Amino acid sequence: EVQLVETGGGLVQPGGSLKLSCRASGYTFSSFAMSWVRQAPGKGLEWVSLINDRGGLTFYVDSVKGRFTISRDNSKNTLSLQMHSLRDGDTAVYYCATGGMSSALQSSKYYFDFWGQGALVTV
Amino acid sequence: SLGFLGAAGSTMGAASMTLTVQARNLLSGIKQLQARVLAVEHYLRDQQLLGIWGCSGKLICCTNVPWNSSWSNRNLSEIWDNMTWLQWDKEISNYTQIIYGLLEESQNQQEKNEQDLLALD
Amino acid sequence: SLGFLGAAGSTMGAASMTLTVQARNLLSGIKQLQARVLAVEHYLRDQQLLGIWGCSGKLICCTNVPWNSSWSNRNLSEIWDNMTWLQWDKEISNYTQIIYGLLEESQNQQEKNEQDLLALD
Amino acid sequence: SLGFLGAAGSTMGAASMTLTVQARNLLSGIKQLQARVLAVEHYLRDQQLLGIWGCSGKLICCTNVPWNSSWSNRNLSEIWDNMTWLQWDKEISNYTQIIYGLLEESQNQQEKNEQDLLALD
Amino acid sequence: NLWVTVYYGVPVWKDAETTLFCASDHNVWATHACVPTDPNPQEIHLENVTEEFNMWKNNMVEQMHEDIISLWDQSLKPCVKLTPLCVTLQCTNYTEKLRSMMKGELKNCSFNMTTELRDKKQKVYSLFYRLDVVQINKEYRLINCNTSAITQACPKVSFEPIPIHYCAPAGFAILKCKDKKFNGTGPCPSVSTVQCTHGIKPVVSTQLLLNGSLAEEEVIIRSENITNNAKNILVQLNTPVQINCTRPNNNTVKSIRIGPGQAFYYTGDIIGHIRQAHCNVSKATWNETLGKVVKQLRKHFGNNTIIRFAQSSGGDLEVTTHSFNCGGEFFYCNTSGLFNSTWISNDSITLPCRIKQIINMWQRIGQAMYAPPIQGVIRCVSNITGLILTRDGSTTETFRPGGGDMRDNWRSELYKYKVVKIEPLGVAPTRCKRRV
Amino acid sequence: IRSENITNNAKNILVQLNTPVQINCTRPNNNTVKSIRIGPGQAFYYTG
Amino acid sequence: NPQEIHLENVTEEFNMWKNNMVEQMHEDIISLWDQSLKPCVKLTPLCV
Ligand SMILES: *[C@@H]1O[C@H](CO)[C@@H](O[C@@H]2O[C@H](CO)[C@@H](O[C@@H]3O[C@H](CO[C@H]4O[C@H](CO)[C@@H](O)[C@H](O)[C@@H]4O)[C@@H](O)[C@H](O[C@H]4O[C@H](CO)[C@@H](O)[C@H](O)[C@@H]4O[C@H]4O[C@H](CO)[C@@H](O)[C@H](O)[C@@H]4O)[C@@H]3O)[C@H](O)[C@H]2NC(C)=O)[C@H](O)[C@H]1NC(C)=O
Ligand SMILES: *[C@@H]1O[C@H](CO)[C@@H](O[C@@H]2O[C@H](CO)[C@@H](O[C@@H]3O[C@H](CO)[C@@H](O)[C@H](O[C@H]4O[C@H](CO)[C@@H](O)[C@H](O)[C@@H]4O)[C@@H]3O)[C@H](O)[C@H]2NC(C)=O)[C@H](O)[C@H]1NC(C)=O
Ligand SMILES: *[C@@H]1O[C@H](CO)[C@@H](O[C@@H]2O[C@H](CO)[C@@H](O)[C@H](O)[C@H]2NC(C)=O)[C@H](O)[C@H]1NC(C)=O
Ligand SMILES: *[C@@H]1O[C@H](CO)[C@@H](O)[C@H](O)[C@H]1NC(C)=O
Ligand SMILES: *[C@@H]1O[C@H](CO)[C@@H](O)[C@H](O)[C@H]1NC(C)=O
Ligand SMILES: *[C@@H]1O[C@H](CO)[C@@H](O)[C@H](O)[C@H]1NC(C)=O
Ligand SMILES: *[C@@H]1O[C@H](CO)[C@@H](O)[C@H](O)[C@H]1NC(C)=O
Ligand SMILES: *[C@@H]1O[C@H](CO)[C@@H](O)[C@H](O)[C@H]1NC(C)=O
Ligand SMILES: *[C@@H]1O[C@H](CO)[C@@H](O)[C@H](O)[C@H]1NC(C)=O
Ligand SMILES: *[C@@H]1O[C@H](CO)[C@@H](O)[C@H](O)[C@H]1NC(C)=O
Ligand SMILES: *[C@@H]1O[C@H](CO)[C@@H](O)[C@H](O)[C@H]1NC(C)=O
Ligand SMILES: *[C@@H]1O[C@H](CO)[C@@H](O)[C@H](O)[C@H]1NC(C)=O
Ligand SMILES: *[C@@H]1O[C@H](CO)[C@@H](O)[C@H](O)[C@H]1NC(C)=O
Ligand SMILES: *[C@@H]1O[C@H](CO)[C@@H](O)[C@H](O)[C@H]1NC(C)=O
Ligand SMILES: *[C@@H]1O[C@H](CO)[C@@H](O)[C@H](O)[C@H]1NC(C)=O
Ligand SMILES: *[C@@H]1O[C@H](CO)[C@@H](O)[C@H](O)[C@H]1NC(C)=O
Ligand SMILES: *[C@@H]1O[C@H](CO)[C@@H](O)[C@H](O)[C@H]1NC(C)=O
Ligand SMILES: *[C@@H]1O[C@H](CO)[C@@H](O)[C@H](O)[C@H]1NC(C)=O
Ligand SMILES: *[C@@H]1O[C@H](CO)[C@@H](O)[C@H](O)[C@H]1NC(C)=O
Ligand SMILES: *[C@@H]1O[C@H](CO)[C@@H](O)[C@H](O)[C@H]1NC(C)=O
Ligand SMILES: *[C@@H]1O[C@H](CO)[C@@H](O)[C@H](O)[C@H]1NC(C)=O
Ligand SMILES: *[C@@H]1O[C@H](CO)[C@@H](O)[C@H](O)[C@H]1NC(C)=O
Ligand SMILES: *[C@@H]1O[C@H](CO)[C@@H](O)[C@H](O)[C@H]1NC(C)=O
Ligand SMILES: *[C@@H]1O[C@H](CO)[C@@H](O)[C@H](O)[C@H]1NC(C)=O
Repeated sequence: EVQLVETGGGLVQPGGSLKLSCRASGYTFSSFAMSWVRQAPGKGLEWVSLINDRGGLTFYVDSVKGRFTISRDNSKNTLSLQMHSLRDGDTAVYYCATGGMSSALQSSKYYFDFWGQGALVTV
Repeated sequence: SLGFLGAAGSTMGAASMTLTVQARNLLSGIKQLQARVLAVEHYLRDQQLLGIWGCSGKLICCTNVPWNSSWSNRNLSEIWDNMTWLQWDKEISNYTQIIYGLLEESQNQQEKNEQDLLALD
Repeated sequence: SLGFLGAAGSTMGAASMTLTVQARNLLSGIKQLQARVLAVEHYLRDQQLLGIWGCSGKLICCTNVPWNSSWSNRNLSEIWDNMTWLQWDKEISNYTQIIYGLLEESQNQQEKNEQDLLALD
Repeated sequence: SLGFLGAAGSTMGAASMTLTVQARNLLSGIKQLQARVLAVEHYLRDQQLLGIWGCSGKLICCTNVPWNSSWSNRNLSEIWDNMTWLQWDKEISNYTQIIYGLLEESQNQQEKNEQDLLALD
Repeated sequence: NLWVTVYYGVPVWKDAETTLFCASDHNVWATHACVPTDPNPQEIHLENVTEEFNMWKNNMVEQMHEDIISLWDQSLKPCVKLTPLCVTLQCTNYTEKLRSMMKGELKNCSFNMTTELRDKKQKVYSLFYRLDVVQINKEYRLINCNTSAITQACPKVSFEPIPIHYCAPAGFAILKCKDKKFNGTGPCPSVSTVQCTHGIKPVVSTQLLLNGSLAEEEVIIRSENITNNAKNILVQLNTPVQINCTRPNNNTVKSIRIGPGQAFYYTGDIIGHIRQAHCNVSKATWNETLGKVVKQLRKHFGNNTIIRFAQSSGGDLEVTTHSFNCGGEFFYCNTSGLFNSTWISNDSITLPCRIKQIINMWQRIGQAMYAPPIQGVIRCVSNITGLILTRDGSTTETFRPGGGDMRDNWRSELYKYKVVKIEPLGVAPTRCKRRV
Repeated sequence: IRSENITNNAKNILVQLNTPVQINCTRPNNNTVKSIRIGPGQAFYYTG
Repeated sequence: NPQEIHLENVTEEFNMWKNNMVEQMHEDIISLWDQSLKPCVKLTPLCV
């Protein structure tokens, strides 16, 4: 029942700015924390960013801490990642997923229970 | 020291150096009891309000609510050097409750956010 | 906003979003003065209790006392999503003083520990 | 536990471990009301004084004001192990207001310093 | 795994008994001492709160009782004390030619009354109701001389029952049941929170409840037990029954000074014919009212039975008759025309009413009030909104008018409210650990 | 024996005993009491 | 040792005709006066 659909650009020259938006359905969007996980075509999975359910708190992997912004709009059920600088090493398939955190009064997560199809971003 | 309210005619910047003078003087048969009880209620209402905003232990409490300009379009020199607190209180009267509401909302998010940050092993 | 006690029938999680509303309504001849003084004494006794626990400026305060299961063996979903605060109050009533005692002891240890750390050059 | 004031004859060090016992006991027809109000006024004046010093939430609060020796030339063991708090209060009575004045100035400077540090982008 | 988290501002409460303060937007009830009301009061519906109410253990009724007694006594203290009235009276029947029900009522009594100067006396003629004058073996005395002095009510202070609101102090709240079928006790699933109650008119009456507030949908019968016939049964009506009652005599009031600044008021004479005071309740409306009451009683006592209404049993006039204030005058209406029927499985009812000027109110002994006369004809129109019934100690049940414990009238009006103490603190397990 | 001064004869001396001394005291007369009303609700009591 | 603190740059609007200190002073004087006369001989026997 749970679906995550990632829509965004697939090509950007180095130094470009792009946005990826993951729209969720089949569950209460505002009840789950969500994150983005990156996988270069020849590499394994890499965690990139994590956002809370409310959106007040954001965390990033050190490699992108000064260049990527994660935000979510809970009324449209949409999680968006805005990338800046977009240096070559960021060419990869990006996936959005639920999980990775809970808001203190919920059972813990620290795992990604639902994954989207992903989107390939070429730098 | 200028004494109780002695800074009332001074600029807001200069007046900010005497906050403890008025704070001390906020606390320091039916009529006697009603007036002193009333003084206590006013003190506690102000302390409760600071508590809600997360300012319970401070006289100068720096918060996370941005200034919206419409409330007052004066720059920092025009406000802190060329005005007294009485003039400011008159100028900002119509926006006082708006600011207070925003202060409450900001602290609520911070407490919830802190609660979540402390839940990360 | 649902107003004072509007969240009383809501779940424990949802009602946590209205903590400031009830706080405001705790402060806001002989009979009237006794009623006003009693309201002040109850407010101050609760604030003193929070102070002893190190929660003097918070509406939501996290502590270092573990939950001992015997007090309530419900999981977080049952407590926060499927119960109200009135039901919880009743469920945890017999253990409230035990918890309060532990909270006092925890803060005392932290104050001593803090005092020692600040003594290290 | 020794109960309220049971530590009065104990050393200052040992007596520092019972601060919550007395703290609970500062708060817990016209005469009854007036005394209840007076107890509230004394409690609030002491809590307000602690707030001025930045100690609003602590029973043991460390400060940044050095001991001037003239106030008392005893060593730490002479004060904390060989004396009671009653003896200390008598010995330090003449300097109590001096110490309080210094504490107020220290906190005022600290608030300005915090205000300036929070203004560095 | 989980840690104790302290919350302040938790929306919970416990049953409590505290002091309430009056609110109100001369009069016996001191709205001057009371506080002005909120012109736009709030009421907060609790969508999922069910709470247990008990109108019979509600301490708001006991406090209202003490406040009404206190305000009554404070009102009478700054008034003329009629110590000079306990004198020998020489009384004759005012009109020996009456052929009406009023024959024997209204005696023309003469007495040597004091004057402003201590050295002088004046001869005073006045009319007293028969109930106020008792023969001393013609020679008569006032009925109160046997037990107490009389404080004269101030003629400038109205007896109109101006609404009084009870408002809780901060830290406490009042819960309103808002349940159209609530019978006065037990769970109420539609509780809303108010800080203060609606205004309550301190209407003083026995047997029948006047004004106050009507039931929204049907007659509601409230009793502590039902089974125990010694308890009063409070019946709240769905529709009001108008009772049009008057004191038709055009009494002319005269006054004299009885001491320095001490003025005494008395009925001087009556202009025109002497007529009996009375109440008028429509027969059709009352019969419908009783029909509703009988079906609601049958729901508790059983069907296929006989419900009988009968006149009240003997006892003090205040209890055996329908006592009430009208215009400041005190009426004691027979009521037997309203409770004279057996219910088995325009054309009004006229009730005689007695007038009494010496009132021994609140069932107390040692205090008395002289109700001064009112010039002219008195007419009141009021709504009957409830009944106080008792049951005889069986196929047939018999119900009679009851009353005399004034707290039950306030129990009827306060059935919707409960006072609770707010407990803003609580603890709960969370995953949030204080950072050490 | 407690006193503000002892030496000053103008002060009272309060003597606290170690053991009590019983004092058996009576009014042996079998007084029969009458009462009258002296005003409206005002009763006066006297020995009859 | 009463204090008075001069406000060097404060100008304020006064209006002695709406000053509520006067109403309290009046009420207090009336109250003192009546309390003073209350515990005194009341000459009702003099009105002869
Ligand atoms: C403090 O201490 C003092 C002593 O220092 C003490 O005083 C004594 O009080 C008692 C009463 O309690 C007095 O007792 C009376 O004594 C006479 C004489 O009794 C002697 O003679 C008879 C002869 O038969 C002997 O049996 C007896 O042992 C003695 O030798 C009696 O006449 C009195 O009796 C009358 O009063 C009694 C009270 O209850 C009645 O029961 C009794 O029937 C008598 O009265 C009735 O009968 C009479 C018949 O004649 C009739 O006339 C009466 O109207 C009535 O109907 C009584 O016992 C004793 O004398 C006192 N002693 C002294 C030295 O004065 C205090 O009592 C004590 N106080 C306290 C508080 O502790
Ligand atoms: C139940 O409620 C009804 C309606 O509220 C109530 O009946 C009303 O009673 C009052 C007081 O008796 C009536 O108002 C009076 O009407 C006459 C008409 O001439 C006026 O003269 C009165 O004012 C004069 O007298 C007062 C005496 O104190 C003075 O204070 C005043 O300054 C004037 O001199 C006064 O307005 C009112 O008319 C009726 N209402 C109707 C519709 O008849 C009834 O009493 C309540 N039930 C009970 C048991 O009290
Ligand atoms: C009310 O009026 C009726 C008469 O209309 C009185 O009823 C009488 O009561 C006495 C006892 O007091 C009985 O012996 C009579 O048989 C009754 N007569 C009727 C016709 O019912 C009644 O007592 C009156 N009540 C008061 C309090 O005055
Ligand atoms: C009043 O204003 C003058 C300048 O006009 C200034 O020098 C003086 O210090 C001010 N007084 C106070 C108390 O601030
Ligand atoms: C400033 O206030 C106005 C209303 O006075 C409001 O429309 C506007 O959004 C506010 N601006 C911000 C940035 O909050
Ligand atoms: C506040 O609003 C009123 C509305 O009449 C206006 O007259 C007044 O000047 C306003 N004050 C400020 C400081 O904006
Ligand atoms: C009451 O419970 C219902 C159950 O569906 C819920 O939708 C509603 O929000 C609750 N009321 C409040 C005030 O939370
Ligand atoms: C938990 O409670 C039990 C009694 O039910 C007690 O024996 C035990 O010591 C408690 N444990 C802790 C860690 O407080
Ligand atoms: C608390 O103790 C009472 C003692 O009678 C008992 O009835 C009640 O069930 C206890 N409550 C809990 C939640 O253990
Ligand atoms: C009193 O002093 C003695 C000295 O040995 C010590 O043992 C004892 O603990 C002291 N009492 C208290 C209450 O500290
Ligand atoms: C200590 O106090 C004396 C006065 O008793 C003063 O002269 C001296 O400066 C003080 N020392 C310090 C370091 O503040
Ligand atoms: C405090 O001052 C008084 C003044 O008479 C003096 O007697 C006393 O010794 C002083 N105490 C100390 C501890 O300096
Ligand atoms: C007044 O009327 C009553 C009616 O019973 C009668 O008994 C009484 O004797 C009459 N009094 C006089 C003085 O005629
Ligand atoms: C008034 O006093 C006179 C004195 O002679 C007496 O005759 C008369 O009966 C008294 N009047 C009344 C009504 O008692
Ligand atoms: C006086 O009061 C008593 C109280 O019991 C009562 O019995 C008696 O009848 C009263 N006197 C008269 C004349 O009614
Ligand atoms: C009111 O209804 C409750 C419902 O439980 C019942 O227990 C109680 O006996 C009823 N009381 C009356 C007087 O009908
Ligand atoms: C009153 O109610 C109780 C239950 O609370 C019941 O046991 C009792 O029988 C009732 N009274 C009578 C007289 O039956
Ligand atoms: C009472 O008097 C009013 C006056 O308007 C009238 O409309 C009404 O019908 C009367 N009611 C009865 C029961 O007589
Ligand atoms: C009472 O009787 C006397 C007898 O002389 C008469 O003058 C007087 O008018 C009567 N009073 C009234 C009010 O009719
Ligand atoms: C009573 O009679 C007098 C005589 O003039 C008259 O003025 C007054 O209006 C009458 N009152 C009534 C209510 O009829
Ligand atoms: C009687 O009840 C009706 C209900 O609508 C109300 O309008 C009317 O004013 C009431 N009458 C009195 C006299 O209170
Ligand atoms: C009590 O004993 C003390 C011991 O110092 C002595 O000074 C004082 O004079 C004594 N007082 C009396 C009244 O004996
Ligand atoms: C009373 O006591 C004082 C000390 O307070 C002492 O000087 C005086 O000598 C005493 N009285 C006499 C008569 O000695
Ligand atoms: C007082 O003396 C009179 C004189 O006749 C007598 O009747 C009365 O009984 C005496 N009183 C007592 C108490 O003996």
